[PDB]
Amino acid sequence: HSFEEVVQTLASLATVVQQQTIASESLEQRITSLENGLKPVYDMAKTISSLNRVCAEMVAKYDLLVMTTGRATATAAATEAYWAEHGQPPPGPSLYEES
Amino acid sequence: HSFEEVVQTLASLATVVQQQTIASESLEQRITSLENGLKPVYDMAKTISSLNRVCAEMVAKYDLLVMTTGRATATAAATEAYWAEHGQPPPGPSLYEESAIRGKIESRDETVPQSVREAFNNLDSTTSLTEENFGKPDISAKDLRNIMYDHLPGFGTAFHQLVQVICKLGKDSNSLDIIHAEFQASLAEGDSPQCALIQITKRVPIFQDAAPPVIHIRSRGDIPRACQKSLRPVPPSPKIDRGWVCVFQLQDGKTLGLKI
Amino acid sequence: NHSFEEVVQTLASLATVVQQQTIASESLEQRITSLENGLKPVYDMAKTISSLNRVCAEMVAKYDLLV
Amino acid sequence: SFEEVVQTLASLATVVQQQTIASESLEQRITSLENGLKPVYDMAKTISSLNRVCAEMVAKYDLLVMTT
Amino acid sequence: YPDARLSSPIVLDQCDLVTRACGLYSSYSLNPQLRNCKLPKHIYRLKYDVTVTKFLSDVPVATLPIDFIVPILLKALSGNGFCPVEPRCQQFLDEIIKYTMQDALFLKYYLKNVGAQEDCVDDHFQEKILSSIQGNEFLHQMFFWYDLAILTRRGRLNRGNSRSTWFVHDDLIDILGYGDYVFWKIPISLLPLNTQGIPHAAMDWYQTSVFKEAVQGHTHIVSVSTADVLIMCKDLITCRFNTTLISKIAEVEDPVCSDYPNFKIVSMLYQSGDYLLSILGSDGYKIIKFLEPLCLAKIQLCSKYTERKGRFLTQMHLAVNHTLEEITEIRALKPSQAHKIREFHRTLIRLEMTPQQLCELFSIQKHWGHPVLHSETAIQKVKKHATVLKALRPIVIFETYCVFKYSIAKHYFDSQGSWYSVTSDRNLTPGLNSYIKRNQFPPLPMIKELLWEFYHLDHPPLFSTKIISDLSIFIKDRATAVERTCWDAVFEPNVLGYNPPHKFSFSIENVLSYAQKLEYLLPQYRNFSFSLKEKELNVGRTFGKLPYPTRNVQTLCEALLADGLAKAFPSNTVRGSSFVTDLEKYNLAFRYEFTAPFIEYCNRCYGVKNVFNWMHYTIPQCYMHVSDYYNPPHNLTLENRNNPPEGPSSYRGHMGGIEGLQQKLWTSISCAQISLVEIKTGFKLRSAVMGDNQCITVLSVFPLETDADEQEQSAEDNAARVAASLAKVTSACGIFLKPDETFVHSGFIYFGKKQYLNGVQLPQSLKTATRMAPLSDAIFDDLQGTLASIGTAFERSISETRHIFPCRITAAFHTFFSVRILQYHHLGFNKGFDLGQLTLGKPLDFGTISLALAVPQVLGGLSFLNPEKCFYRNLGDPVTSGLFQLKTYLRMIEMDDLFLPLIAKNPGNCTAIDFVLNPSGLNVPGSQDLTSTPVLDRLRKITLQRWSLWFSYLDHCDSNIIFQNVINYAVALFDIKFRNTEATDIQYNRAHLHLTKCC
Repeated sequence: HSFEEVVQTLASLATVVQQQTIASESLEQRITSLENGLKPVYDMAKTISSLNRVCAEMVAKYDLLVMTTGRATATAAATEAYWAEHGQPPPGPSLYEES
Repeated sequence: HSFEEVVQTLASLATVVQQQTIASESLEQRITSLENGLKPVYDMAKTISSLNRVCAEMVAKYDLLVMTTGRATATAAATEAYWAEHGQPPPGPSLYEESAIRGKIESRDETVPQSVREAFNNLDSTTSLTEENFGKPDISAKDLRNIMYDHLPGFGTAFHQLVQVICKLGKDSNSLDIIHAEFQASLAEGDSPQCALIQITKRVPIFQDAAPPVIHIRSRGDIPRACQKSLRPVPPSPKIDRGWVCVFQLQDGKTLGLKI
Repeated sequence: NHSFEEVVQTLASLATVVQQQTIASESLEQRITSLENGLKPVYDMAKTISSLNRVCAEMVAKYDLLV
Repeated sequence: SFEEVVQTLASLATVVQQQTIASESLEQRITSLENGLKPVYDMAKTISSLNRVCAEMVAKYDLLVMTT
Repeated sequence: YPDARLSSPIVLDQCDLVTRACGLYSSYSLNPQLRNCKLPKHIYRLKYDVTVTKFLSDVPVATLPIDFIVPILLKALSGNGFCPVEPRCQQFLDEIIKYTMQDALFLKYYLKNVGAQEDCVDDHFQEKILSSIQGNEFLHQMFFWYDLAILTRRGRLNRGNSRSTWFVHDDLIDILGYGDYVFWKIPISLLPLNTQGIPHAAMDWYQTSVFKEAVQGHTHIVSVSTADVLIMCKDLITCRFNTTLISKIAEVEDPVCSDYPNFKIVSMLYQSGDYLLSILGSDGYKIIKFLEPLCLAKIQLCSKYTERKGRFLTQMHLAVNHTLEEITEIRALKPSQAHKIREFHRTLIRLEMTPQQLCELFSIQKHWGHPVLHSETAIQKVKKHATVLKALRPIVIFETYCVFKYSIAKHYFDSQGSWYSVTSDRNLTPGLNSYIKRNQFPPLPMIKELLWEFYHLDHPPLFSTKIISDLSIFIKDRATAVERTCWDAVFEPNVLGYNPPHKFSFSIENVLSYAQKLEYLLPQYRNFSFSLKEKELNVGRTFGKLPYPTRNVQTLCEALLADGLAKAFPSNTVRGSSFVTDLEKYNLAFRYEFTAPFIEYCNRCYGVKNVFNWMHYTIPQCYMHVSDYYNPPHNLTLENRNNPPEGPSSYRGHMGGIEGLQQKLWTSISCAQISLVEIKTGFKLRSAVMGDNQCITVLSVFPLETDADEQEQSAEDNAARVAASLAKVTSACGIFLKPDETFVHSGFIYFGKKQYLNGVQLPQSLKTATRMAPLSDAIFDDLQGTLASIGTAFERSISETRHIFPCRITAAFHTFFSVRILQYHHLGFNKGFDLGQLTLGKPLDFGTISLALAVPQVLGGLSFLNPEKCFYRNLGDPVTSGLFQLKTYLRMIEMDDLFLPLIAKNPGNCTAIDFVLNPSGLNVPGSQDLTSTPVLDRLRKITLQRWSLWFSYLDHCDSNIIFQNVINYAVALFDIKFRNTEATDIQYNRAHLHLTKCC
């Protein structure tokens, strides 16, 4: 009966040592995940504020803007639309303004 | 023998269980540290909504700006370069800052096209429009005289000279608006234009204690035939509210004035 | 005498192992709860940022064919 | 005597097996964090791209309108 | 077939040819090509004509423009001379007068029978009407002008034989009509003199020294015009006679106060306008144009006076003075002329009349004629403000586009359930997702910060290219443009100098396919010719004609945009003010850089791609010109025909829009701008549009206990600030609103055809009552057509105002006179034919013409004027009303035993195909019209038999009460009962309407 008890104790010790190894691997994986997960948080926190600042500045600057018309928008848009489908340039003669 | 071996195995197992207890404690410490370390990401959500809102606004505005502009737009450098060769604003719409073009217009050193400045001034004409001064007309001395003439019947009447002198006095004292307002109010009341003129003369605070003007006239021919029935000798102390309008100095020194 | 002490020691070891297993299960449940709590907001943030980046890139590409 | 020892050994073996099963389940549940953590890295990467494209559009705006 | 009414613009460019054939000099046209072009085959035999040669044997070679002479002829022509027409229009005058008293008959009898009549009855009424009609200033001149119109219509009908020449010697004036052209020989002494010693008319074409040796020993001068000025002058004389007669008649009923100005103020206004026109030529219409704004300003001042109520009158007066001093400084007026010319606006300003009288005076505006339209000036008017640069604010455009999308979304939310399942990313709208998830729409108060999010909304094609069930829009026999390959074929091929080498000769899904494929950009589909507008007082206005497929695209876009869109922008203590803005000036002020987002959104709202931006793609590529027969674009030769040069009447880059085309989109954009102003400035805005005028009302809302003096001032101030904000927004959008043209009123609202003063209707009848003429466009001069036109004019005249007898007497005068004209002088029939002899065989006396003119048309007769219509315009059953009117008429006269053998008649030989077409009517040929082998003989036969049908007699022989009409009848009877009596003079408290148990 002694041999059976010795074998059972050895098997239990081996299984619990494997449990130690599994626990150590889990500890290492959790530590690595914690260390590497939250590295760029400071950089993103700094970047978001600057992006918001520049975006607000430009959306405020957009109000103070004056646009002057020109004699080429209609012809350019017509050329673009004629090129979009059946992509051949519009037939002759030439349109109002070509550039 | 066997008992000693059993005791040794039990002691070894107890020590082993001690190491797994220590390992479990370390695992719990690591897990709770990892759980506690995730604070900043949760609170980062407050500063991303504002960025989303502002960036969506900017994207909408500039996307509409570009789509309303054709493929021919010309850059600022191209616009200036093709402005250098005569006025001829470039084909395709060009974009300017309001303050920049405002300063450009005044500084007459780089020959801004005439059409561009005309369009900019047409745009700016409506900037200075308020609750007041919207339909307010610009009344000058000549315009007021023409307006007053259109209500006075006949030609050459003394009331025409009254209109001329009242317009001259209003121009001198810069009070044409008050005179016109009084005239319009009196006309709306239903009084005759002559009554409106005399009410203005006796009501506006400028006129009282003001001497009627002198004019040098060579002969009686100059005065119109309608006025000839209202000439009186010059009183020592004439008053415009009292009735006298103006006085005439003849070339030989005769004193004569006009009264309504 | 010795057998009773050995039985008591084995029972104590079994109790300690059971307690360790219960503690590990509790820690696993706590970790699961923390993950479930934290799953959503970062996903929403990333989705918003991705959409915004796509739209901004499209607008800039539309601008690009102008110079 | 012997029966009590056999019963205690069987109980110990069953408890050890249950503990090993619980540890395996715990490890399997733990191993499901990379999928949830990847979007964080993706967001951290894409913030840089968003800033780059926004700054590019910033630079392009000044080339279009005169400013001062 | 020449027409008898003014329907075309007056262009005298071809007269340069006529005066060239007669050896005269006339610089009518601005095109030098006509100075040396080859004359046509016609209007060149004038060298071989003997009557014309004899006519021009005592006149100078230099001629005179007709612009300065029309007012002279309007007063120097009266009927005393000899005319070739055998039955003079003046000979059958008394009969007409008699017929007029026959409506001082029965109409009075009809009102007496109904029960209205009048409490005050005066015996001296018939001779008052007789003296009023007889003592009319424009009576004999009217008959002489109608003689001239008949003669010139007969002369123009032939135009190609010896019968095309006619001569009239009216005392001191001579007239020679040859084939659509008229020569006037007038004395020199009648023309007003320039200070240099020449007539004011001759200083425009000749130097002072040149127009002194051309005349020397000549006492008469000749002016050449088209046979169109005769029609205009006849129309003016008819209108003046009508308005003078109406004014004179209206004062006999209620001498204390009438609704018409006077018969003497209008006379001096006419004289002043005629003198101004004679002095200033066609340029003098700039001052006649001010009759209506001055009348509006005078009406505005007929209430409580506020400092800004009188701003409009002051602005109009200043504009009048500036215009008068601007078109006069170059002209060398005499000192007396400079004072006499300032009488029109001087009298207009000094008027003291009630608002109703001023509103009636508003209608006499085209009574002085219309200017001669030159294609050059008309082209330059649109070229000056249709190719210029504009300054735009992208922020205002963005706000307007967002408001446009918001209005579309709100319209789709209010109807058709709620929201439209936005197919767009939800992150781009952080603040609209909350309302979409809860299926709620954001109200006005807080939509100022989430407006930009409306840019990011995407949706399926809300509407569809469907529900089009009217082909009448696709064809209406209107005018379009020729193809590009043959575009100069419009002009006369002798003025061109070359023969044009090229000469001119379905399904909705196909229209969509044509528009989508960008096939309107094909080289043969780009003309957009201009055509001058009809009678107007402007320096000149034009409308566009397009090639047929592009016209179909335009009509399709109009229908789709009026069906799907344009419904989100409807035409709709608390004190509300209002102001009126002009919408036509917007048409030329629209640029692609502003309308591109709206057009693209409209395209995306449908499944279509490029249909709504046809105009902006095709208009700038077109060659702009006016399609006038006798003056092509300058320097037009054979070599440069495919690429014509840009002259004074031609241009290429029409960057802006065009009036009328794509009107719905521009109206929607204007409504979006108004809504944006309402959002920015927190006031309740109600906007409506009617044609060319948009009325905007601002509601103030007050906390009560603020009296009523400061309340109106605050409301006016709020309206002024709203108008200022709208002007800012519109100017930033590229369209400039003139600050010194807006009313900014409180009670007086003017909109379309309705002018209200403190909620009281302002009468207007002279718009329609003065248009009654014995001659009209009624296909081959149908008598029934003219009678029906007069009846419709009487309908519209009685619709407004409160006087019954003026319009009734005018229509009675005109009906008999028209019947006599048709009986004696018919253009289709040969000269001298009497329709009273070819049908009856015996003279058509007064009895038969009076009897046949009172039987109602619905009964197959000829009468269109029944008194029951005076109570209400809508008639439930015309047949029963006609029977009752005929019965009462025949009961008044002792001729009762004629009713039965007058209504039965003989039903026409027609199947049951017209009974469906006419729900309430009879199957008699007499009641029908031309709605139902050379065509001339057939038309003559139908005319003869139709004349035989009339004037003949004895030869072709729950409940039943509409409660909707009872109230109308009661209120109409009460109004007719008390119209000339004082309110305190009413001695009747209540009236009982008891019906008889017989019908």
